[PDB]
Amino acid sequence: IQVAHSSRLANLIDYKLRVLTQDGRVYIGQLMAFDKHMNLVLNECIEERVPKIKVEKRVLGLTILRGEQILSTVVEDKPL
Amino acid sequence: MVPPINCIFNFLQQQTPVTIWLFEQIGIRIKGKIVGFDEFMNVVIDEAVEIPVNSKGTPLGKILLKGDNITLITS
Amino acid sequence: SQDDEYVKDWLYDSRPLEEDSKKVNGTSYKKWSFDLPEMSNLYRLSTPLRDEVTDKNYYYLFDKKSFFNGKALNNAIPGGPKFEPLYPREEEEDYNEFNSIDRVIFRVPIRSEYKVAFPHLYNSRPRSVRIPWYNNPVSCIIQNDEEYDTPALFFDPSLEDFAPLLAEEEELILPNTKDAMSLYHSPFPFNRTKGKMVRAQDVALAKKWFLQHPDEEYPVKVKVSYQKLLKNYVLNELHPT
Amino acid sequence: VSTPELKKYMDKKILLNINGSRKVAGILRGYDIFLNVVLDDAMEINNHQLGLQTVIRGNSIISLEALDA
Amino acid sequence: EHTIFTQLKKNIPKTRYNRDYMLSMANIPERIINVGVIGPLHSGKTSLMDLLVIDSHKRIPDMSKNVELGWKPLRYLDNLKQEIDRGLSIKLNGSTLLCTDLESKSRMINFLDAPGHVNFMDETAVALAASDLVLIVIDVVEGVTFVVEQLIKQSIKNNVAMCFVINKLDRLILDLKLPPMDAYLKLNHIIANINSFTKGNVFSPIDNNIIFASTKLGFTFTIKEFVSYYYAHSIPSSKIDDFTTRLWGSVYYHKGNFRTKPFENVEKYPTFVEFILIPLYKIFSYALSMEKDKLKNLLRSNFRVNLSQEALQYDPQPFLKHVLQLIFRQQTGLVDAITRCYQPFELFDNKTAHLSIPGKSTPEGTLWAHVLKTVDYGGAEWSLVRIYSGLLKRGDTVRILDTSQSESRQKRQLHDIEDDETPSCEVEEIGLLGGRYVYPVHEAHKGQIVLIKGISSAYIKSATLYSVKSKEDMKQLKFFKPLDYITEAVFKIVLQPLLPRELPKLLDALNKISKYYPGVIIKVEESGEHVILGNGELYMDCLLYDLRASYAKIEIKISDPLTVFSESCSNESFASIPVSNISVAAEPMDSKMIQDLSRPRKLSKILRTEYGWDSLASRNVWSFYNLINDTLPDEISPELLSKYKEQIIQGFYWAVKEGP
Amino acid sequence: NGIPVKLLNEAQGHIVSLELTTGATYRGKLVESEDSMNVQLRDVIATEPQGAVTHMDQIFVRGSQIKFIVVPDLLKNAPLFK
RNA sequence: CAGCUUUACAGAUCAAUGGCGGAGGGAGGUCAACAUCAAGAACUGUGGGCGCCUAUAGAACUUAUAACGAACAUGGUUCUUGCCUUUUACCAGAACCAUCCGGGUGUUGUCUCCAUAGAAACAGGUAAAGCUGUAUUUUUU
Ligand SMILES: Nc1nc2c(ncn2[C@@H]2O[C@H](COP(=O)(O)OP(=O)(O)OP(=O)(O)O)[C@@H](O)[C@H]2O)c(=O)[nH]1
Repeated sequence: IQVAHSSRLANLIDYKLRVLTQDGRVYIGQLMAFDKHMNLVLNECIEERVPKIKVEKRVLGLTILRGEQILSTVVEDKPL
Repeated sequence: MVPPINCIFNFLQQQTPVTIWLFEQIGIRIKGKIVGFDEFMNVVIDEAVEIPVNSKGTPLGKILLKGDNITLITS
Repeated sequence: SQDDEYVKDWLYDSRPLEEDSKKVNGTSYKKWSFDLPEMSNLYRLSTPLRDEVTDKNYYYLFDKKSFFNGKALNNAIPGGPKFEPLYPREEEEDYNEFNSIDRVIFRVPIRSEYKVAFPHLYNSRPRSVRIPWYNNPVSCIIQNDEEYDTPALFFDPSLEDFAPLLAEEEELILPNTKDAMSLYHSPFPFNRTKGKMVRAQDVALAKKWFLQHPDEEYPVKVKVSYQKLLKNYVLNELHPT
Repeated sequence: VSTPELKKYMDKKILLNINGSRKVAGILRGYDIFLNVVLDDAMEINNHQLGLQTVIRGNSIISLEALDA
Repeated sequence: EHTIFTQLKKNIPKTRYNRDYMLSMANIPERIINVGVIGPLHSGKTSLMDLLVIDSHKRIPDMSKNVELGWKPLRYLDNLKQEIDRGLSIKLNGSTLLCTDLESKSRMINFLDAPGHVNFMDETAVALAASDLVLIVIDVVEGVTFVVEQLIKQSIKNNVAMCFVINKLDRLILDLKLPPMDAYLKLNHIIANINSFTKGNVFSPIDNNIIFASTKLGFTFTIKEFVSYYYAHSIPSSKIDDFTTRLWGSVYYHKGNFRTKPFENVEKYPTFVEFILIPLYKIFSYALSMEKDKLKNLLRSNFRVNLSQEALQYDPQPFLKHVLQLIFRQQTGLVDAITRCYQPFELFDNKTAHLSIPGKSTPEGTLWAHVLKTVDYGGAEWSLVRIYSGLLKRGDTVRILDTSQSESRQKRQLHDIEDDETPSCEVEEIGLLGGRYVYPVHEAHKGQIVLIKGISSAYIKSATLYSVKSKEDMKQLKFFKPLDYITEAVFKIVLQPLLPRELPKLLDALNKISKYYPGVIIKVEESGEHVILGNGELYMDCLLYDLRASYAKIEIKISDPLTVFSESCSNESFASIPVSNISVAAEPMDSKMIQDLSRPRKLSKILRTEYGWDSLASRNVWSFYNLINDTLPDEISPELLSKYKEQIIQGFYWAVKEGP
Repeated sequence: NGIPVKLLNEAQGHIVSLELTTGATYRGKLVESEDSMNVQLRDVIATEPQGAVTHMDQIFVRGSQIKFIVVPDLLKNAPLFK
């Protein structure tokens, strides 16, 4: 995985982002929009859930992820 | 319309039997009479009694139950 | 120096505005852009010639369109011009049951004023008749006694560490603003403050007067002349070369 | 800032889904900006009733499904 | 080619929002607003519409340089040669615009810029019928004329959200040169007048129903919008609504951090004047007058807006307009206001009921749509239809009923309470009336207006089209009543063609006129003389022009403008005179009663009693139309010959139509 | 103001999906939202973590207990973004 | 008084990546040459789908009481008129047409008058300009 040395979250808009959540699920998708309270809009979102063995996958689409439930956000890939 | 604050006030005025349910805790309940009122749901409640839920009674004195951990009010 | 402060230096020069300035394109003298006060001064100066009615509704049945309609219908608006009729008056009704004096009623006299106003209605068999305008009224009051924002001619109605926007302005109406306002409502020549240059030939200072309704208590000859001028104008307008 | 628009649900029986997989029932009487419900008391989910009139706190509410359409 | 015009091809003005999104939105109801903008003559509704269109779109071909600059108005929706050349909006040529609110989210809006002039009030009526909200635009100067009042009344009658637009502030700012305080006072007065004419709902600039517009200079604003733009930086989020509320109603600032209802001695003017009107005035004066650099600096500072280097060299009025645009951003405030006004969608049902009858809702069972007005939008006939429920697909086989055959149908239904499909048509092509272009679409969904091509030929004026799949469904259905074109027509122009040879052509033209101009009765009399009963002079003239140029191109004779007279009686009938190969009396009704009429037997009787305090027997006997018909002899209650009098009453109708 | 909130508001009308902290997914016509994500829906299904579906008419949901909201792909196209 | 983006700055290792790059004028002439300015409200290409749709885009000028002119002449042709009786020279209207006096826009080319730099961002400072900010139930206590 490769990515530019970014300064802020707003500066890396429309990059393919992995997003970890408190329940255990991993939402991968392109960051369309952000919030003051870390709510993320994701372009072509895919939920990856790991039950207690192997990654179970679910395609979503346009999604509004709330900030409360997010643990952290990793850059999966660049735009396009 | 009857607001929650108004209801609380009414209850206070009455001094009738009240049964409070605790937040994030199913097995335990409280039963007393509302004495106090605050800007939040926090209220002081004399003659309180702890109750284990039927999935009877236990000894308990005078208490102020904090607003954050309330679930139910009734009076 | 007091009234005509800005214009005096250049007004009477061969090239009306100097070469090598920011007010005209340059020595080619093809375009001009003016500041406000100079423009205002010019307007003030031109009071004799530019004497135009700022009210657009004034020209009711003195429109080019109206004139054209009149010409078509062989119907003189009494003030305005008259022409040879487009169509020869083929008086061949033959006493038919339509438009008879047995049939119709004469409460209204159906003046030829009304013909050019609703051509397609009041006139029967209209031909090559253009459509006229049908307008709003112009409440526009200009102060002649050197005063600022006053309800003069009309009547009154019956009944956190910050300030409003444009605070520290200290004055609603700037000293030049009355003039600006006046300019605003005035017609084409002065309305603007930038333009392409027309030839001295291509300016018309007489035109405006003859377009207007003639000033009353003039002699017959003058009226006739005015009419002639109008006719000349109208014909030119009509046939676009 | 904005009031919860529950004027459609006024004087209707609502299944209030609350914290810890619990449930409450009753007709809706009132509300406020914090989503503290005021409702006439009914049974807790076989089934058994407590109280006459009840006032539920906002934080505890998971959902409130309308029984009456 | 054509002289009376539309776009005629798919090089349409491209739009800042994408049209696909709009189409999608139109699928779902609750996210469609039929606005139908209305007012008096030259209030500037059309100007407003044009502005809106401009805001929506990228680069429009019709909009020249001059119009762009500001100079000439882009009168967009008066696309007809006549409506151009004449200066009047004459026909309903509205728009379908995805318009955003203060809440960034966006909704599709079927505007309809009606005529202002009082002889095309049929058009206005049609618009009202179509539209669920109605923007009542008013000339600030002219104020609330009688016309405005009438419009308001009409709106009230046919249940609609009245979101006002007080238009032409420029006139008071600059033309009149009213002081800011004076202007404010004037505005207040206008508002008061509006309120008075209205029954109950109190309109003010707070609550976002009044909208302050100057559509030549190119800005509309509700105070809320203004606040959002320019009193967010200073004032925190808690008290913004509060601040807005404070602004208008005779409160002051007190040179101090909180406002006070009393008058204060140090400061002069109210909050509205201080926080809005004064600012506007300043903007105006500076634009006209101030040194340009200074103005630019101010803009940079206060409004946070930059003038382009090109825009500095502009001419005065244009410059001013530009400045206004920069300040008052692309008109979303108006949209927001509209939305606020039409946040109740419970009115919709009421409106529907008014249109037709107290209805039992049956959405899934069938599609139905009020065909409102026929139109010659793009030369070819379209039909302006509001799909009320269901979805109207392209190439669908659809039953239609002209409102002529509505009452009869209803009666039949009642009586009933076999498949009798009387006429029907196929939908050729559906399109959105987008001012000068018809953007074409395949579907057409509930609560939106559209142009449909196939319908026109069935009906004459105002149809109801529907596509049922059952007997029960049919029973459930109702049929829109004929549009009460508020202005009744009494301007009688008689025709004859000058060449009898082309009488068919003339007839065709007449038919077309009837279809298009709804406020047009066309009596074909016995003498071979066609008669047009138009609304007024100007309207009549327009109609003639349309006929004698566009829908015929024929030499046509025309009478002096007469009126429809109507026979009556002053005193009561004295002689009891029968007729043979019946004896009926005559007496005038009560003036008040007549007026009431102009604006179940027991119930009827009661009503009569309430009205005139007549005898009960008379009431019982009564059964009227168009006026009054009783059956009050002695032996009729015993007799069965006089009983069953519907047929008899039919005869009377003829008499009423054609008097002595 | 919150752009996700705005998006949600825009989605009003559409068949949105909606999961909670409890993990109980809903899918239906969005009716109304607020600054805090106080959603309402119509004609809505309700599936638990187990998988057993349960249909229901009118549901209101509180933003705190909401996990994430799936909007249809149409609102990706336009127009509140830019 | 925080944050990021740009200039004005040293001395850098200078990779990394961007952006200003085959980096080199500006103002104008009563100076040219060409193009083009009345048409389905009307523009031009580009591929793709196959003379037409769908995306790309571009677009200087002129236009709605419709025009390059907020300006107005003269011809020619027919037809009708008028003074008239021969014609020119005329009257005044119509329909086509032309001529002319002008106008833009764009592209070059020139003529004149003023002028002259071939490389700067990164770690972050110093200074100044653009926007955002001011723990008790729904986000982060
Ligand atoms: N002073 C001023 N004039 C305006 C304003 N808006 C429009 N006008 C002018 O006044 C007239 C009104 O504009 P229109 O759009 O033609 O009026 P309208 O709404 O079409 O009126 P209808 O033809 O009856 O529909 C036009 O001549 C405009 O130039 C305004 O805000 N201020």
